[PDB]
Amino acid sequence: EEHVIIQAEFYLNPDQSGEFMFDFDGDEIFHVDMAKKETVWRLEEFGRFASFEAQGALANIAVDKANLEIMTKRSNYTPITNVPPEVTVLTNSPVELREPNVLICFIDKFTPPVVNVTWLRNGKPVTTGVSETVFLPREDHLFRKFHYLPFLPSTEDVYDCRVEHWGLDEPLLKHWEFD
Amino acid sequence: KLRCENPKKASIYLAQNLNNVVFTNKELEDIYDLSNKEETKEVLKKFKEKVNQFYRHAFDIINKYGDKEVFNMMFLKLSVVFDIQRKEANNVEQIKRNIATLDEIMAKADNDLCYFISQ
Amino acid sequence: DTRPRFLWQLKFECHFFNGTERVRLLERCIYNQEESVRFDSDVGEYRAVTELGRPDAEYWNSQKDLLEQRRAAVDTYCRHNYGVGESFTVQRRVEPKVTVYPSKHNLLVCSVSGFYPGSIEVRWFRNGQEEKAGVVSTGLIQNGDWTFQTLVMLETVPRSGEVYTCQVEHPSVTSPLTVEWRAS
Amino acid sequence: QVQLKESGPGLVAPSQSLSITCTVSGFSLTSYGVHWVRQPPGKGLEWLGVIWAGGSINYNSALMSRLSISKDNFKSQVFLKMSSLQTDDTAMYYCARAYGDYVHYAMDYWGQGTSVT
Amino acid sequence: SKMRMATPLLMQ
Amino acid sequence: DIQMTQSPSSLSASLGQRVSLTCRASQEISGYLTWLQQKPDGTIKRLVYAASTLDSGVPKRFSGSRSGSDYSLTISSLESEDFADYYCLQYTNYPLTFGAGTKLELK
Ligand SMILES: *[C@@H]1O[C@H](CO)[C@@H](O)[C@H](O)[C@H]1NC(C)=O
Ligand SMILES: *[C@@H]1O[C@H](CO)[C@@H](O)[C@H](O)[C@H]1NC(C)=O
Ligand SMILES: *[C@@H]1O[C@H](CO)[C@@H](O)[C@H](O)[C@H]1NC(C)=O
Repeated sequence: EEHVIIQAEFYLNPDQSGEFMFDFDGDEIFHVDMAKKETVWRLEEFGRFASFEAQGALANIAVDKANLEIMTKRSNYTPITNVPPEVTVLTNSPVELREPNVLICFIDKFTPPVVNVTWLRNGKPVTTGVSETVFLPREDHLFRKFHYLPFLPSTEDVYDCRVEHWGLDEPLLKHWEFD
Repeated sequence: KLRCENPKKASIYLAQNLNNVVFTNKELEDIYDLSNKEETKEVLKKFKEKVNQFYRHAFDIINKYGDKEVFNMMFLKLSVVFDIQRKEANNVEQIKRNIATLDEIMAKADNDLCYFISQ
Repeated sequence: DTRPRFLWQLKFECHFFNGTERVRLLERCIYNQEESVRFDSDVGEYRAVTELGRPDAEYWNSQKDLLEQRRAAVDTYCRHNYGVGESFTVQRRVEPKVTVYPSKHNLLVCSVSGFYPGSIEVRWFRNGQEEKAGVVSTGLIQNGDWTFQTLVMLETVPRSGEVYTCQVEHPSVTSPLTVEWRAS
Repeated sequence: QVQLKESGPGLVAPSQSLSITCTVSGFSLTSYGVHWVRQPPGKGLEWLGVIWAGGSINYNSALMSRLSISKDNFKSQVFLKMSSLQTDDTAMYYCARAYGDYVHYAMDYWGQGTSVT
Repeated sequence: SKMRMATPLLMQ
Repeated sequence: DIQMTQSPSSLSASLGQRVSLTCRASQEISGYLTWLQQKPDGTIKRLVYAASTLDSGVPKRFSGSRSGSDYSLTISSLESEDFADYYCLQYTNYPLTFGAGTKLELK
C-alpha cells in the first residue's frame, strides 16, 4: 500500500499570482480562492465530512511572495526557462452521441504557470459551463492543469484547447472531434 | 485591549527581520489613482479610511508591544491584499471584501498577539 | 509580454506505507525548475539540493522548535489528515464502468473508466484461456476529478464463435466484473 | 519502452548516394519529431536536420542542397539521404526524438548509431 | 473534523 | 549560426568527485540547452534539458544550471559509469549547434 498527500503552493512574479491546494495521489482535495476568502472543495461531498478555514492560507501566500523576491535577486535575476506545454485532450468516459460528457484538456509539463486556456467550438470562444482546476504540481516540478468543458457530444462540432504559453511562438491548438 | 480569553493557535513564519514592508504615501496614491470611475468614489473613501485605520492600528502594535513577527506579517499579508487591489481597483464588492479582509488581518494580529504574550 | 519571469514553489508530501504504519514526510522548495531545499522525515532535517538552496538549508535547519514540529508532522499533520479524509480518500471506492468495442477487426479494446482507486487488474481470456501475447495497454490515465480510466487492447482477433472475455478485478468489487465480446 | 534504432550500409564509395533509416518503438511520430545528428570518427557532433510531428523540416544551412529528411508515420520509421558522397561523410549517424512541432521542445531519447566509412 | 495545514518559513 | 564553446575538452578525475562542464553561446539562447552523455560503447543519453530540468530516468547527481550566458552541467559525485563523453546543445533557433565536446577520463 502506498498513498501520498501533498499540500502545494506557489507565487509568481511580476504577475503577482499565488495558489494553495491539497493533493492526494495526484488528485486535488480542496483549494482556496484568496479573492473570495472561501475554501472550495474539488467534489462537493468532501465538505460534508471535513472543513478547512480559507483564512489561514493568506499568510502562506504572503510568505511565498517574500520568498520569490529573495530568490530572484540571489540568482542574478535569472529568468525561468519558458518550457512549452504538452497538451492532451481527453474525455471523462467513452463518448456517445447526444449523451452528456466532459472534455478534458490535460495541459502537462509546462512552466511558469501562466496559460491563456480558451475552449474554442467551431473557432469561437466558449465559456458556458466551463470549469477548471488550479495549477496542479508535478514530480519534475513542472505543472499540470485540467480544463473541463461539460459538452454534449455531436458530429457537427469540433473543439480546440487553445493554449498560449510564453515558451511558444504561436498559440498551441489541440484538436478534438468525434470519430 | 485585554488578553484574549481563548486565543486560537498562532503559526510562525520567521518574519522578524524583514525590512521595507510599509508602503509609503506615494505608493498608496498610485493604488488609489487606479480608482477613477464614477462608482468607486463612495467606497474609496471607506477604503482609504480603513487603510488609514489599518496603518494606525498596525503602527500602534509596534510602539509598545513591538511584535515584529505579526507586524511584518500584517504588511506581508497587506502586500497580498494590495495585489488584489491593483488588479481590481474599481470592483465595489472586492473593495468591501478587502475591507473585511483588512479587518480580519487586524483581528488575526490581535488574536496572535494575545497568544504570544501569554506564551 | 516579454519581461523575465520568476517562480517559487513549496510542497509538503506525506507518504503512507501499510496504512499508517510507516509515514514519510517530504517537504520541497522549488525555484525556477530546480529543487533547491528539501525536508526528509527519514533524514529529519533540510538538505540543500543545489548551491542555490544552500543558504536556506543552513538557515531553516538552525530553528530547533520548527524542526520538531516538522518531524512530529507525521502524527499531527500526516496521520491526522489521513484519519480526517480516509473515509472519502482511502476508503473511496467507485466501481469501474467496463465496456468493450472493436476498433475499426483487431486491437480489441476494453474500456475501464470512472473507477477509483487506480490499482486496476485487466486480463483477457479466450474461453478461459488467458491470452498474453497481443495485449497492449495505453496506461493509467488520471482525469483530475478523483477518477481514472484505462484502455487495454488485445491484438489477436478471433475466428467466429471464440468469445473473448475482459475480466476486471478492482478493490470495489469482490466478484470480478466480466464483459464478454462475441465474434463473427 | 521508447527505443530508436539506426540501420544503413557502411560502405560509401566516393561520389555516390547515401541513405540511413531510423526505427522507433514505444511512441508515435504523429506526436513526436525526429532529429538527425552525425559524428565523424574521433570528433564532435553536428546537427543535420529535423522533421517535426506536423511535417515541417528544417535542415542545416551549411549542408543544405544535399540533405533530405522524410517520414512514414504508419511504418514508424525515419529516413535520411545525402547525395554526392565524399571523404568527410565518414561518420556515425544517429536519430533522436523531440515532442510536438516547435524548436523549443527538447530532444529526449537517442538511438545507437550506424556507421559509414 | 478539520483538515490541518503546514506553514512555510521565510528565507534569510 | 550560434557558436557553442564547451569550456573543457578533456577532464581527468577519480570517483566521487565534483565536476562541472561549462557551455557558452555567442548569442542569447533563452535557456534552451540540452546536456548529453556518450559512453565509450557509443550510446548517447540525455541528462538535463531546458538547462535546469532533470530527465526522468537520470540519477539525482546530475544538475543543470544557468547564470547569465554561462550554462553548466554538474555531477556531484562520480561513479564508475560516469566516465564518458559529454556534449552541450542549444536549440533556441536553427541551426542547432553542439559544443566540441568533453572527454571524461578516470585519473
Ligand atoms: C551576479 O553577478 C555578479 C556581478 O557580475 C557576480 O559577482 C555574481 O557571482 C553573480 N551571481 C550569480 C549567482 O550569478
Ligand atoms: C494572455 O493574454 C494576454 C492578453 O493578450 C497577454 O498579455 C498575456 O501575455 C497572455 N499570457 C500568456 C501568453 O501566457
Ligand atoms: C500494517 O499496520 C497494521 C496496523 O495499522 C499492523 O497491524 C500490521 O502489522 C502492519 N503490517 C506489517 C506488514 O507490518
